[PDB]
Amino acid sequence: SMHAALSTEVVHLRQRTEELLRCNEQQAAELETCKEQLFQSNMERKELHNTVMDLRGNIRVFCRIRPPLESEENRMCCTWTYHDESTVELQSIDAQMGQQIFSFDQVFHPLSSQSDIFEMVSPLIQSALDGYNICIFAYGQTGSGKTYTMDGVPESVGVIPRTVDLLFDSIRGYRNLGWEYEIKATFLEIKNEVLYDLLSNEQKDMEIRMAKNNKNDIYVSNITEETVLDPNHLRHLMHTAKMNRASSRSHAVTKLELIGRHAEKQEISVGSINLVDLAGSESPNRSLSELTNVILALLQKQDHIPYRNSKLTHLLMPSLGGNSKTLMFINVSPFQDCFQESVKSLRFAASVNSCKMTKAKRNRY
Amino acid sequence: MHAALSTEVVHLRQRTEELLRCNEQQAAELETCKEQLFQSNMERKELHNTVMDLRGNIRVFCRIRPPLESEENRMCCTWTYHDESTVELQSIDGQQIFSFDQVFHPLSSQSDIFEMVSPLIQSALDGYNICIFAYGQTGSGKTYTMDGVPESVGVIPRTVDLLFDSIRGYRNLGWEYEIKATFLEIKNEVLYDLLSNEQKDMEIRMAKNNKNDIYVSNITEETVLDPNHLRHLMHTAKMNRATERSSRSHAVTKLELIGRHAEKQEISVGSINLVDLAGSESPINRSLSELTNVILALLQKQDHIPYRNSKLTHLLMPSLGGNSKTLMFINVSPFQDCFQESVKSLRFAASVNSCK
Ligand SMILES: Nc1ncnc2c1ncn2[C@@H]1O[C@H](COP(=O)(O)OP(=O)(O)O)[C@@H](O)[C@H]1O
Ligand SMILES: Nc1ncnc2c1ncn2[C@@H]1O[C@H](COP(=O)(O)OP(=O)(O)O)[C@@H](O)[C@H]1O
Repeated sequence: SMHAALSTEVVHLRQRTEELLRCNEQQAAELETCKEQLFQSNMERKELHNTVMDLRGNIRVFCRIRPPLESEENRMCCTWTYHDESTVELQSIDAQMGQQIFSFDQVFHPLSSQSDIFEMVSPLIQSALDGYNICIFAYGQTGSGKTYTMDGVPESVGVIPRTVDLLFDSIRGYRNLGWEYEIKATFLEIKNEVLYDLLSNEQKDMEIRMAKNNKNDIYVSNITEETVLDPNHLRHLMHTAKMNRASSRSHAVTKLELIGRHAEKQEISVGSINLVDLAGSESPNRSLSELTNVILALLQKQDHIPYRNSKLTHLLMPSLGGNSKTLMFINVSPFQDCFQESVKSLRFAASVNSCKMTKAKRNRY
Repeated sequence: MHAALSTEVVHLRQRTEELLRCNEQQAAELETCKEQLFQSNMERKELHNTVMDLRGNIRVFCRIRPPLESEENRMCCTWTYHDESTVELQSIDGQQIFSFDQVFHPLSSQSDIFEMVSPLIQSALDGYNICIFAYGQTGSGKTYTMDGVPESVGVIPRTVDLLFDSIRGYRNLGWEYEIKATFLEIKNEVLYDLLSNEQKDMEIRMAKNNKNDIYVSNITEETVLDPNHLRHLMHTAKMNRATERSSRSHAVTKLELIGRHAEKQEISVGSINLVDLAGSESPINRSLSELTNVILALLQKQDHIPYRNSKLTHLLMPSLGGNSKTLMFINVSPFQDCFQESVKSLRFAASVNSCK
C-alpha cells in the first residue's frame, strides 16, 4: 500500500529525470551549433563589409560614442537613437531644423570594446603588408575617446598597440614564406603648427617636403628613423613618445613605415601605416581648420587641393590624393552639454563620409 | 525497504530541480542566440546584395572556346587581349574592339566560369531571382558552358552541388528549403516539357498569389529529393530532346528555391534560370532577338518592356526585374570562317556597355 505508492513515484521521477536530461543534452547540442553558426555568420558579414567599403573606395569613417565614466552620473546626456549598425541619431534633451540622423561606414556603441574597434580596422593593416598605404585618424571633441580609441589604456589597449602585435604575427608567416619584412617607426607631435619629434628627446626641426622619391608621396626631415625590432621594442617606443608628449590638443602623427624583403625575388612591400591622433575639434582649430578645408577640397576641388596651412595636411598629402586607405574615428561624447559640439563632429563626419574615391597602388616595387 | 525509496525520491526531486533550472538557463541562451543568428544572417544577406549590386546586376562575359583538335587545321583569327576585360578579333585575309565585365580565354577552366556564378547561388537563396545565359553561335560552347562535360562539369551541375551544400548548412540556421525543377524548351515560339513523353499544351499565366510571378500550365515541376534525384531528373531531361536540332531551341532549366523559416514564420523564394540560348547565327528568330531587345531595354530604363512579345521574354520576366541578377556568357568560336558571326556576337556585347 505504501511500498506501492512510493515505488511508483520513484519510477515517475525516473521519467522526468531522463527526460530533463534528454532535453538537457539536445539543448546544449543546438546551443553549441547556434553559436558557431553565429560566429561564422559574423565572419562572413564583416568580410562583406570590408568587401563593400573597398568598392565604394578608399575613405572610411567610423563613429564611436564613449560611455559616461564613473565620474558622469548626473551629467546631462543627449538622447541617442541607434537606427542601424551604420546609422545613428542624436537629440537634444532640451526643446529641439538640421541634420540629426547620421549614417557612416560603422557606428560603435559605447559598449563596444577596444577589441571590436580594432577588429574592423585589422583588415587595413593586413592590407599594408600586401603593398598598401593606410592612415587612421581620431577626430572629436576633447574627452570623447580620441586617446582611448587611437591609443589605449593599460587594461584595454588601443588600435596603436593592437596593430603592433598583429603586424608582427603576419611578419612571422611572411618570414617563412621568405618575405623578410622590415618595420620602421616615426613618432612626431604637431602641437601648435610645429613638428616636434617624439622618439628624439633632443629638440630638432622637422621640415615636410615632397618625398625626393616622387612628387606623389611627401616625406619629412629631422625625424628619428627608428628600426623596430620586436613587439615590445615598439611598446617601448610607444612609452618613449608619450613621455615627450606630456598633449591634450595636439596632432600625434605616428608613421610605421613597413618594408619587405622576399627571398624568392627582389621585391619590396610598402606599408605606410599612418596612425594619427588629431585633437581639438572644438573651437579654440590650429591645424584642424585646414583639415576641414582639405576634406571640403576633396569634395569640391579635384586635381587642385590645398596642401599646406597645416603641417598635418602636408604630412597627409600622400593620403588625400590616392593610394591610401583613410579611416577616421568620430569619437563623440554622449552628454547634453556637449550636444552641439557632438553634432559638429557628426557634420564633419558626414562630409568625411561624402569624400571622393581614392585609388590604390600595388606598392610592390 | 521504505526508507530507501523514501530517500531516492528526495534525491530525484533535487536532481530534477537543478536539471529544471539548468534547462531554463539553456533555453534563454538559445532564444537570444537564435535572435542574433537571425539578425546576423540578416545583415549578411543585405551586405551580399550590395556587393552584388556594385559588381552589377546584369554582367556580360566572353568565353572563346579552345580550338578542338578535330579542327587543329581549321584556321584561327588574330585574337588580342588588351586587358582582362577587353578583347578584339581581326580577320586573317575599322577595328573590332570589345569590352566586357570579364573575358575567358581557351584555358579558362570550367571552374573559372562558375566562380562568376557561385556568388549568385547565395542570392537565389536570399530570395532574388537569377538568370544565366549562353548566347553565341552554334559550336561556340553554349552547351559546353552550362551543362558541361563528364570530366569537367558545367555551370548547371556546379550549381546543384553548391545548392545542396548550402541547404544543408542553412538547415542549422533554421530555414528549410525545397527545390522544384522545370526543364523545358522553346521551339518556334511554343514550349515543351522535356520531363514528359506525352505532348500536352503549356502556357504562361500569372501566379496564384502574384501577378508578376509567372505560372506555366501542365508543365512538370518535380520537387527534388536529393542529388541522386537531381541526377536522374537531369538525365531524363536530355531525353525527349533530339530534333540533334538544338540549334534553334532554347533550353530553360529553372531551379526554384523555397526557403521557409518556421520559427520566425518567414519565407525566402528565389528562382534560378539557366538558359542555353539557341545558336545566334542568322539562318527562335523571335525569342532570341526579343530577349536581347528586352535586356538592352532594361539597361536604358524604359518605362515599358515588351515581356509578352516573346515566349522567352515572357517566361523569364520575373527574373529580368531590377532586384534580379542576370549573367550573360557570350561563347565565341576562335575561327576564321566563324569570324563574321563571332563579331555579331561580340557586337551585341558592345551594345550592352553602350546602353550603360
Ligand atoms: N568605450 C569606452 N569605454 C571605456 N572608457 C572610455 C571609452 N571611451 C572613452 N573612455 C574614457 O573616457 C576618456 C576618453 O577621453 P580621452 O580619449 O582621454 O580624451 P581625448 O579625446 O582628448 O584623447 C578616457 O578616460 C577614456 O578612458
Ligand atoms: N572550353 C571548352 N573546352 C572544350 N570544348 C569546348 C569548350 N567550349 C566549347 N567547346 C565545344 O563546342 C561545343 C559546345 O557546344 P555548343 O555547340 O556551343 O552548344 P549548342 O549545342 O547549344 O549549340 C562542343 O563541341 C564542345 O566540345
